[PDB]
Amino acid sequence: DKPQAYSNIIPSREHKPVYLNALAWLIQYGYVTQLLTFINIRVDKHIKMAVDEDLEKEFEYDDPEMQHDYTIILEPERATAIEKRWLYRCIYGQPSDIQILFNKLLKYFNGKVPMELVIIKEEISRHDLKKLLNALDKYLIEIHHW
Amino acid sequence: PIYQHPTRLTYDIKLNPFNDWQFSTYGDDGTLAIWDRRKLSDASPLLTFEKLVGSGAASRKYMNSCFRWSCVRNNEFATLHRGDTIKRWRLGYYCDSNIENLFVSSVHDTNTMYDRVATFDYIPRSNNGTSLICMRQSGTIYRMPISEVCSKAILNNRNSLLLSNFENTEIDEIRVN
Amino acid sequence: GLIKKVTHWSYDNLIDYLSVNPTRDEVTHYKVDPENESDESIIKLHTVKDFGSITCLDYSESEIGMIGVGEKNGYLRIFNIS
Amino acid sequence: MQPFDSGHDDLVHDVVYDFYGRHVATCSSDQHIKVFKLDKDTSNWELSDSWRAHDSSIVAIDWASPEYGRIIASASYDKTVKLWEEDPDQEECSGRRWNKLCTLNDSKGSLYSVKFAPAHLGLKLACLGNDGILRLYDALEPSDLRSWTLTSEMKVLSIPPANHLQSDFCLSWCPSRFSPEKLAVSALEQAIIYQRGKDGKLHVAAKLPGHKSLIRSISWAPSIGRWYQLIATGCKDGRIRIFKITEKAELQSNLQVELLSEHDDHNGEVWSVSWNLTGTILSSAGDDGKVRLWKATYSNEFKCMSVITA
Repeated sequence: DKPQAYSNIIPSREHKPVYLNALAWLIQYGYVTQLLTFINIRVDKHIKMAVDEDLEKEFEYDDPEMQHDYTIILEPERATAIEKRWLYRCIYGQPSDIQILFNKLLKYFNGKVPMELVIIKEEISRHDLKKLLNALDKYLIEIHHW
Repeated sequence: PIYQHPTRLTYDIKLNPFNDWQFSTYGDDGTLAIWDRRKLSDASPLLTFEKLVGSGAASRKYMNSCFRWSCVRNNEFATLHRGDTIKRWRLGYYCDSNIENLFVSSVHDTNTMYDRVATFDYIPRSNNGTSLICMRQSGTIYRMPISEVCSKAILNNRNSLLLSNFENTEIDEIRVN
Repeated sequence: GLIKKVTHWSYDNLIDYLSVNPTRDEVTHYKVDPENESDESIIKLHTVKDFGSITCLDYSESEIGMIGVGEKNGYLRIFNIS
Repeated sequence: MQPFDSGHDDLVHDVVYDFYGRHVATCSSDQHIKVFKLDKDTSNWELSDSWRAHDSSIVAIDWASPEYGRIIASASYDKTVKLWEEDPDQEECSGRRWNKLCTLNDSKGSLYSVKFAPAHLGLKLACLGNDGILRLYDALEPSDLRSWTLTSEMKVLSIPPANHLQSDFCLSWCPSRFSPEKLAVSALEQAIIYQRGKDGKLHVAAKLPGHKSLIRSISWAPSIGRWYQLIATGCKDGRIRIFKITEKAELQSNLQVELLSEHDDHNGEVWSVSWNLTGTILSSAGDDGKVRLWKATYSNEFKCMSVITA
């Protein structure tokens, strides 16, 4: 099936330590690896038009919705002024906790750092990360490999 | 059906709010046409404007209405051109004697406050005023006024200036005292 | 993008407006005060999302709030806002 | 800028003063003519009479000379010119204060401008509509002013303008009794000065050049005694062209046209241009919402002055 969490194979909590021992046996023999989550940041035409409107603050007869002008910002750390405006307009209406978690995790959104290491290093939880994945779906590229 | 008039200008029927007999369609090439239902019932269009509105009516399903009838006064309509200017076409009429034959009397051009406007609509105000709520290509909605342009500034033998507007009824006077 | 002026819904001097985003996804109900030229006169009331691709829109004059929204997939949605 | 509400239900098109300056007549798209008077005691514009005139939007009205009575002509889009004489034995604000005189049905086109001739040429009249035909009507019968006979019928345009294209036509007489009869006639983008020749027929005398777009208004400056005639022109461009006309086959005297000045201050379309009594103040209205007054200082070149926004 589609690769889900390991807890969906364990029937009960009494079987949990022996199933984790089975998982350790599988990993120690090279049978089973981990499927890590990698995140890259993507910007569509609406964010670009909003950034152009903000820049102006300081075809046309039709509106096709299947002709997006997308763009993938490969390394958001070394982004330019317009691209950092694209990143900071990706978070516009989100609450303050999402703003803080986006600010603390912006430099790791390059498609190379697995999110398990981001969870360990940045002392965040999985519910916060799944909140940020659900609240930002069309802007975040999801990359899954070992 | 009461009548079936064959024409290729059959897109975006808009009834005139001041006269139900007059409606207005356009076509795939952008040819706007103001019609009369009595002429079709009995059959030419009452007016026709070659390449006035956007094209691709048959190919594209998601089209911005760049033409609105005037809900502030009769014999007027506004068109959106290139997302920058709005042309308020004022029409004149004459009856060859009940059906009024239309012709274009004056066109007034108003520059938009912001560019890249896709669609717009009227906001009626008091004293026959006009404001235009406009939606940009990025989805931003803003409000823009229509300026009071003086139509006639006649002087006098007493050096008195009389000003007439293109929008409202009242007449301004600058006396000499 | 569609802007549709709505009459016979407000008993006050305000004029109701209906809007569709250029991506054809949401229906926003507005209320524009006619006598104030500021950008804050356009009051956002409610936004009804979860539309596929809106091809047409119409409203009912007699009953306040009743808005029909058509779609390219084939489903007409009749709903209420006010 | 004290405003007074005229009371029309639609767009007021043409407002004209009379000779004495104490009466204004306003025509509008509500098919009504309203005559207002200025009381010497109240010092406010009060309505004298309002009556329905035409079956379409009245777009041009003009007063006659006061030595011929109280006559108001009226041009509308229903291809008619109606003449209105005032009988003073009627009540004000009743609709019967101004009596109809004639209907000039000769025009096969919606008329745009009507101007009465100067009083030394008789009780003449001018017409110009969307058919390119300039028509002159004379009141040759002195007993009744109801038989206005067509005298001259020119052809300014070769073909009438199309149904969907906008057009503008303006007229301006020469108010000088010491010069031959002239008539500044504006086509779509052509400005023509006519003359009455020795054969009794109008002839093309001079053409004002330039005018890259539609001409909205033509105003001849009043002949105060200077040796040069001045014509002001408002165009669909931002140009206020002032022409200096100096006068010296089958014409009484030839005449030359020199473009004195050309101003782009309006950044729009100069909708109306008008002169003073002495031809010293030029009032121009444009799409910038501004009414500009113009005067000639230190030379013949016209310079701007007070700008009135609306």
